[PDB]
Amino acid sequence: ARNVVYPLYRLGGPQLRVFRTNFFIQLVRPGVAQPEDTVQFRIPMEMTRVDLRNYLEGIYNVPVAAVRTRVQHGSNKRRDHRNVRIKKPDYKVAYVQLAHGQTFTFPDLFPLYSMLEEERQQRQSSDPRRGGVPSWFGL
Amino acid sequence: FKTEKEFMQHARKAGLVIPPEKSDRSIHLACTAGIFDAYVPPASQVSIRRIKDYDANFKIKDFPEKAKDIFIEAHLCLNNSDHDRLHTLVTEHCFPDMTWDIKYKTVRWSFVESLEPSHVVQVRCNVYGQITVRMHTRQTLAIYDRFGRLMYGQEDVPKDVLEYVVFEKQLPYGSWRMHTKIVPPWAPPKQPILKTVMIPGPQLKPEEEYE
Amino acid sequence: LPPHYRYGMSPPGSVADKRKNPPWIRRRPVVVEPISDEDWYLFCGDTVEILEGKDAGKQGKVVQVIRQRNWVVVGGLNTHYRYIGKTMDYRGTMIPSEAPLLHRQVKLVDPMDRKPTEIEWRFTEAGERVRVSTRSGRIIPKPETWIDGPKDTSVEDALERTYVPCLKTLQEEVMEAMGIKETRKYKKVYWY
Amino acid sequence: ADRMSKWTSKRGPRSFRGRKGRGAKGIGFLTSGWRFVQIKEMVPEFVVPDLTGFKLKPYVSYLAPESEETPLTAAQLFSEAVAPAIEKDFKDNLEKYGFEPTQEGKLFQLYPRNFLR
Amino acid sequence: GLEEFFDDPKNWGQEKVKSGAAWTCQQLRNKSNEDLHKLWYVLLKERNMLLTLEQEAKRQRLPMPSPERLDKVVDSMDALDKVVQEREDALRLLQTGQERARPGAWRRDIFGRIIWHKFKQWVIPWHLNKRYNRKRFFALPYVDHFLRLEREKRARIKARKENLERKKAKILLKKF
Amino acid sequence: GNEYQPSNIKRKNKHGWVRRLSTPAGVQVILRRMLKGRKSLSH
Amino acid sequence: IGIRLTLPPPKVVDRWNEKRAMFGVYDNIGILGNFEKHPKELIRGPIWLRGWKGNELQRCIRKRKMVGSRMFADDLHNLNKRIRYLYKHFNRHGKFR
RNA sequence: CCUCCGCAUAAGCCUGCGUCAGAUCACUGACAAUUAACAGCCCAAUAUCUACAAUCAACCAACAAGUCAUUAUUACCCUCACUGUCAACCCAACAGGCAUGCUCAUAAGGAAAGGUUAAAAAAAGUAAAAGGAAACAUCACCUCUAGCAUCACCAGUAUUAGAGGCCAGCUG
RNA sequence: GCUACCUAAGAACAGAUUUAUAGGUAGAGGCGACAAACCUA
RNA sequence: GCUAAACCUAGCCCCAAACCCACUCCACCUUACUACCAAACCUUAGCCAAACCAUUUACAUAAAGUAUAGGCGAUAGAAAUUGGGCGCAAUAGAUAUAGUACCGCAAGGGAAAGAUGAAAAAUACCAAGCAUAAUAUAGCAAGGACUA
Ligand SMILES: [Mg+2]
Ligand SMILES: [Mg+2]
Ligand SMILES: [Mg+2]
Ligand SMILES: [Mg+2]
Ligand SMILES: [Mg+2]
Ligand SMILES: [Mg+2]
Ligand SMILES: [Mg+2]
Ligand SMILES: [Mg+2]
Ligand SMILES: [Mg+2]
Ligand SMILES: [Mg+2]
Ligand SMILES: [Mg+2]
Repeated sequence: ARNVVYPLYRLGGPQLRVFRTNFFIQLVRPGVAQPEDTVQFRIPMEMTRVDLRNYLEGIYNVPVAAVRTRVQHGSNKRRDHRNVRIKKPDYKVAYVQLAHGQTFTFPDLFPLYSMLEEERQQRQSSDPRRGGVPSWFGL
Repeated sequence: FKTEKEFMQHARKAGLVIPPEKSDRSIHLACTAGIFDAYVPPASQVSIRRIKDYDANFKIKDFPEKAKDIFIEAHLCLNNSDHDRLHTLVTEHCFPDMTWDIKYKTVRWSFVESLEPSHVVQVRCNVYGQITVRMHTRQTLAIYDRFGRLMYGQEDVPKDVLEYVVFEKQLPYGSWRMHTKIVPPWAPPKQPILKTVMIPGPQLKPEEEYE
Repeated sequence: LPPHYRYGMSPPGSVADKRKNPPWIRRRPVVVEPISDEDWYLFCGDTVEILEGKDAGKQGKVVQVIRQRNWVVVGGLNTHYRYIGKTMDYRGTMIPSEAPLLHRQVKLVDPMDRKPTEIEWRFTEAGERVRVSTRSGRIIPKPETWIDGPKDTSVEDALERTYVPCLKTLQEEVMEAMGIKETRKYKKVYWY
Repeated sequence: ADRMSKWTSKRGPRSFRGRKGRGAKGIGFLTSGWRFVQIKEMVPEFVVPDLTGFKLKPYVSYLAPESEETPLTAAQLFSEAVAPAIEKDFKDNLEKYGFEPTQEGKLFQLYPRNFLR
Repeated sequence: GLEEFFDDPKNWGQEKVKSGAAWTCQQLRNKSNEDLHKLWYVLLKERNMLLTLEQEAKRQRLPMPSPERLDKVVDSMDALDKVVQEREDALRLLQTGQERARPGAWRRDIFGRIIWHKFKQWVIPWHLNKRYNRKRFFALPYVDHFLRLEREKRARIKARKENLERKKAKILLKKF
Repeated sequence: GNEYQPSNIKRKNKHGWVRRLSTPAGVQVILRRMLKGRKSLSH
Repeated sequence: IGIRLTLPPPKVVDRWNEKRAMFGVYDNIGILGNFEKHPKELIRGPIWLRGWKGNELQRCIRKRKMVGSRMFADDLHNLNKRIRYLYKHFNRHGKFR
């Protein structure tokens, strides 16, 4: 869990166990070309590599084999109207290599107007032969 | 741009995510996108019942008299440019189509006596009554300019006008207002214009030719 | 939303609002009078009657209540006319848009008399508070299906009292139910 | 030369960047030769149940009624949890009923906590 | 598997998904602790689903199908976590009588102000903790002047706010 | 004008919160920044 | 051009307000209510200038000794500097002596 | 055609010529990236050991005298986490500066000329008849002070320490 | 964080050298192969 | 006719009254914002006035500027006793839209600015400066004038 005080372990003590997990996770699409067995996540900052291994093993039954993380610096270079820097938040990225010869490809997610569109078909733009004269009149 | 697809594709290429938000108020329209049944000119007592069950004091034998006064008085509101009466007299599908191109020029329409009696032709039908009327009148026009020089029509001389005017009523406080004006495909061309027109050909970039 | 944000006909976070109220404007705030929450008596859907301006006397229906400016949008009344859908070379369409109304300019309507009546909040034996008119003791009531998807609990399973109130932790109860048995005893640390 | 920016781990010389980290928790400790020993017991085990046959979906149908918020005070939890056992054993040593004076012998101590969340 | 990060493959691109209500608290106070454990993991996996769907929604430059059910799932995780904390707190009041799960003490730092100090776990006792004894939980007498200065800055801000509220009230009585 | 020749060790060791709190005069520096209202009391 | 183009909103002045219609009442509470109160006990204001008129140096001296112990810290400091300035001004500077 | 530049690490900076879009001698918004083996981040006590420079270390050759080490007993069995990783970049100037390793003209990096004319004056470069200038410190020395030990002098002891003084030739 | 001297542990090409890094000395002061120089224009 | 102009209302000031604040979770004196190992008090000085300076030099009412002190000079000076707005209204009023931007190694210094309407789900005329409209012998550029 995150934003929780962990209890201190003394040598010979019990197993540290988390029962309700605080931190979420989201698997993003890779922005570059990556191997077929690598799944890229956005871990939250406090989640270690080992927590991510047991997180996907326990909750999702994913056979995880390697995990490699990079912390991404979001830019502090964009300002308000007040000339005050906005920070896009930093985030950790997990790169997960799945075991047993399995392979993940990111799926193809995302594969009254009658009145408007039925007057956009009855537009009847002005004739050039009419020379600017309004054609409402029956004369 | 030219349509909504161009703006949404440009907003997707740019990154403008416009979330479609849920609002309890919508647009309370009082008109129709065009005509219910296109009366093509040379048994609809169903819709007369479907009008009298809402209105219940409605004589068709008096209505083309009323349709005359809805017509003529609305056209006199062009002689003064009185738009606030036109919104009582004309629908909102009909208001721009008669007042937009006439802006920044003076018109001097006038009515003189009808050749025929005006007579109702058909009647059709949250509920929109729609009554097409045949009028065979004699009218006078003079459309001037910003500069006050005549660009359409002799002012004295009356001309004989056929008018298949479609009226519409909302079916609480509304009334019969001019909705459209059918012009038949057999109709003769209108008055010619006092000026001459050049109509351009294809503007050729150097890589293409005229053929 | 910033301080002295100006409310308007648009909702407070839409695209048209962010065109109208960008985060750097500062305008003269509208002096609205204080109407308490107990004392607001126009609800979405009430048939009302307009007292001032155009469409005076006409009886419409409240569609939106913009409560921060003491506003009532009587749907179909107090209309001006705006175009919509205006492209580069099409003039759009003429549409009857509605300008709002202050709550002073609007009175409610008896459903048996159809008259502009003052409304006082009397109390009742059946309901603690409800509106009652003045020209008659008449209760004007507050005005105004579903199939479950694959990821909704039905009302049966959502309301089963499966909770036996005990003196155990969620942690201890899950340790018992999951069959986890912990032999190592916890060793006392210092807190300071 | 910045003061407004947050002092993060990306920012110092090598000796600074190695020490400061993100909010991650220590799992083991360093030993000689800079060899990290990982302790199995400090790593959290996600105790995750079996979801088979489980009838609670993430949303509630709209047909369910509205109820009133009654937060669980200790008077309520004493009443339903303890009060029938005291009414039964009074019509016919408080540790009998689910009370513990100390909890230094206890695994999940309530003050101060040793469980997580 | 990883297909639990994605919803039903029939819903892909439908731009509107019928979702039910959120869990309110009183619906969840009827559920046992084992059942709130399991519902925590149901909502947990659903929340990871919706967060992948947001980030792919920003990636493809498209709007979300229905962003409301993310608000509902955060709503339910908040209500469920609040219920579980209520039962931990009521059991803590019965078994020990404390109110904070974590110990602390009202202390008074170098800067003179009174702060709730949250205790940390340590192994060695405090008197031979070398880093704990470099912290000063006492204010020397050169601080009490700044305490008076801070006191008066807060009293100025409060007086300005109260007076300004009365001026707005006078403008309301002149206008109405 | 290249008088500022930067390093982070000299910046934190010169002007950081720990050196500011190490002396009574530096604690008064912090208290005056806290009373002027500033966003950065130190490096 | 620092002059306004539209003439301002009108100044509605109610001469028969509560305050204006009852202005001046109990100014003669001494001389025709048996001298039980003085009219200076009718004025409301700062506690150091209820029924006292002085120039600025005297208002500052009297403010310091009558309320100065519970003045704010930098207001008391500004006021001691004002008495120190106004002392050095009235006593050492001027035309007539 | 230049290349006295480059490429990496260090320090610094902190997303700052990635893609999509748009406004603007001719930055804004969205999205994506930097993946640890390199480098940081180390070490169980208590005692006790550590006379023989480096220089191809061999002779030689020295003085200014030097950069590198354990053992005894006790305790000790888990293991690969965390952080850095991008760029056309930093400090200045509105010229300059910058540690180190390699490459020593480059396999790497770049462009002195917006277009024209070919005035003066100015700057720089090349050519030019005949002539060919038309005080302190301090070795050394002297003087004075100082017989002494755990924060300088000094882990030194009067051979010490401190303070003083001293023509021919060429050339715009 | 310049600059002056110093210290620690370095480096480079021949030293009364040059230099990177971190530390020390602070204004009645410091520091000075003493220019009554320099000590963030 | 461009540039611009205008605009009231954010807020503020002075009183009165009243004695204020401060643990969602986490982190925060180590290089603050970092889960976890062997000691506090010690006369203010001076500026300035004395036309220099050197002792000296202010920090309810009434007695009373009295007694006193004092290079008996500048000056200082008791006691007994007595008993909401004839505010500001965007160069103002707060520095404040913010202790932010920016500047500084740091202590520290410290900005500027907004104005539609009931609804935006309705998109005039006036500063200097120019432009319309360059110039005509001669001269503090005007005055007397003059048909000009
Ligand atoms: Mg890494
Ligand atoms: Mg390594
Ligand atoms: Mg690199
Ligand atoms: Mg190249
Ligand atoms: Mg050129
Ligand atoms: Mg020559
Ligand atoms: Mg003097
Ligand atoms: Mg007295
Ligand atoms: Mg101001
Ligand atoms: Mg200001
Ligand atoms: Mg002008």
